[PDB]
Amino acid sequence: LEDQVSIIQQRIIPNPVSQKQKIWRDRWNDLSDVPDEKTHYENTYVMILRLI
Amino acid sequence: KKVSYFYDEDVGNYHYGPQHPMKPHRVRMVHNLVVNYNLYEKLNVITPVRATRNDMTRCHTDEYIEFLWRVTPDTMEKFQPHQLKFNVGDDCPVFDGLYEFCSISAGGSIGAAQELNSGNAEIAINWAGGLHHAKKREASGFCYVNDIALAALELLKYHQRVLYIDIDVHHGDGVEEFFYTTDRVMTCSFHKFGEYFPGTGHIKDTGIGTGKNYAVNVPLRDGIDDESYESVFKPVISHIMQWFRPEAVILQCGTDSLAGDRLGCFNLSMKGHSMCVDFVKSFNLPMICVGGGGYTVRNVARVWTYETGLLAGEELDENLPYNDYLQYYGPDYKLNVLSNNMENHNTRQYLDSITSEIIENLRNLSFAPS
Amino acid sequence: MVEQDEQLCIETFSKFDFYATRDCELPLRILCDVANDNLENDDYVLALRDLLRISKWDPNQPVPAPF
Amino acid sequence: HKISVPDVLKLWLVDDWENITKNQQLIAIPRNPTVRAAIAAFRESKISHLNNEIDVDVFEQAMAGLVIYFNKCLGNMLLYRFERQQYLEIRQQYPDTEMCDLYGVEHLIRLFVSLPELIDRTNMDSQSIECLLNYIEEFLKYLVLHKDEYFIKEYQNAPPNYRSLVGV
Amino acid sequence: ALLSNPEQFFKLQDSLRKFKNSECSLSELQTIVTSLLAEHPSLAHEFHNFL
Ligand SMILES: [Zn+2]
Repeated sequence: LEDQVSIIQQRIIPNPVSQKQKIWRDRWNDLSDVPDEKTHYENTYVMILRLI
Repeated sequence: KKVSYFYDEDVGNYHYGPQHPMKPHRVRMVHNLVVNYNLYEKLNVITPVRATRNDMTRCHTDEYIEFLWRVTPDTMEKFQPHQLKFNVGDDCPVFDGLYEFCSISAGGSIGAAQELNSGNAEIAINWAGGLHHAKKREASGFCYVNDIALAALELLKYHQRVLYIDIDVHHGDGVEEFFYTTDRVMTCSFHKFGEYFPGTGHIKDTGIGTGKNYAVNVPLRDGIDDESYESVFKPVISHIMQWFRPEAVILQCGTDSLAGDRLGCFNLSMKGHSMCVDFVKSFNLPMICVGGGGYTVRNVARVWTYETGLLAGEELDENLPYNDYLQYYGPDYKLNVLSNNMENHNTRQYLDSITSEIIENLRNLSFAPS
Repeated sequence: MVEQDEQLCIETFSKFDFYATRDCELPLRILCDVANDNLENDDYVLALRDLLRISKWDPNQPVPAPF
Repeated sequence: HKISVPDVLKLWLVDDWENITKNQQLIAIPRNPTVRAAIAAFRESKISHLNNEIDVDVFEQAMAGLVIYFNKCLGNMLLYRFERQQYLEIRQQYPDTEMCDLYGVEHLIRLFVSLPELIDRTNMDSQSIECLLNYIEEFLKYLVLHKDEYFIKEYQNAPPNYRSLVGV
Repeated sequence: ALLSNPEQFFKLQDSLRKFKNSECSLSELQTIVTSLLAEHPSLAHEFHNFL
């Protein structure tokens, strides 16, 4: 699902009119410490290990 | 400007009941998104002329329409018996301005048909209409007057064959019953059969008399998606347009087949519900796009605005512009309706079987000696 | 049995291709240059049954107009 | 105290039970052969062959009892719960005519077949009982013979407004 | 769409040649159709449904 990752990221993108109306609440500020590996699959794998 | 857009600035102010699904407020939402997308210049805006009792008695009975003219939420208690005879009072509630709303919708539809006849337009849009559950002598399914049937009768004065395509999640029971015994109108309806509202719509209901093989019913199971709907919708409509070549199409763009609907059980997205409109527009036939179901107002507004833009030809932006209903649209503020998971149930074998049956029925109209 | 069947079929390749994949452009020939074959005339019967003629003269091969 | 109903009439009665109750089909109330008409036909046919004046008298008074009891009984123990709406509609439509002139043999035979349980509560003389019962037997035979003319051929579906009206 | 005679005469003759195999494997046919049908893009695009 590596390409679907970028598709969905493009799908969730701020709207300038909402930003100017001061109603846009970003979603990145809810995630906890996200790992920094090379591949999204590796990041999701580290998350699976954290759950385990 | 070959798209004639009908909208009466009052339609949004009629209220069904306390927590009812049908809300004429969606038409006002659509119109505001349009006027702020600036489609108001590329369209042609006509405030409709109200219908009359003589105009609605064409398809409905005189006693029924007289009751609809005389009823009132106060005198309902005295009019109780005729109510339970005419089905008005339980799920088609009697509210303020019932006759006025019915007149607005039916006038929109008849005006669309008259525009297509006079030739001033080739596409005629009316969202206030599309009530396809009304019958000859009783209301049903939040519907009171069959503006689709009135429009078809106005088209048949000049056109020899008329197609009616329903993509609402329910069966077009009223329109089918109206045109069940005629070959000048073919009614193709895609719907969810089983334990669902209308009950009618078996694959075997194919007409009687001269209208044998002129009702087409495509039953579908729970949770159809874009690809499956495409695979059942494009072949059937192409075969219909081949064997029964119509001169005018009436498309009920009902959006209760979307994803996340209070009463629907489908999984279409904005793209899967609009490829239908695109396929039908691609034949260069005069067409009336009428509204219909749709009980989640945010999805309804955005999908209908996109379809208006697609019929006009303009590709609207992806960000919703500033309108008076912005907060209604979620934490993203985009012109889109994504699908959910809701595991499908339509197997390829099922879809292929029903399609082959429909194709054989349509072919029998020209094989099969008389 | 499988071996013999496969042998026959894979020899009749290179003709299955020509007579089944170019089969969409020869109908175009016998439509454009209007040569009467059984299927053309059946298609014209199909168009007459769509238009619902009664007793007037058939217009022509290229001018029945469910265009 | 028992009767001899032919099997054709038994089959017809069960088919009518099913049609009226489960399949939602009714009978056209204004009949072409009237109850009075059939009563008169059977009366004439039997008197034309009767033997002595005492028998003539008892048969006449039996037929009179039959017609008066029908007219007094129909709307009380002869219809299903799916026909009371039709009954009141017919009473509103023709409030001057009478049931003996309105209904048909389809209900006369319900009366006939149900007569045993009624004579069960009634306890008049055995001679009168046996006379009346033999008369009912001969009447049932005559009806099942002349089936082609007295009985209706197809039932009628009740309309949606009628069904919403009854609702029972 | 082609009111003029020689255009549709040419298309008739060219399809005839392809049927009678007096021309190559779709190369000259595609070229001549796309040439004589080059002011009408809708038809140029609809011809591909027969390839
Ligand atoms: Zn619906």
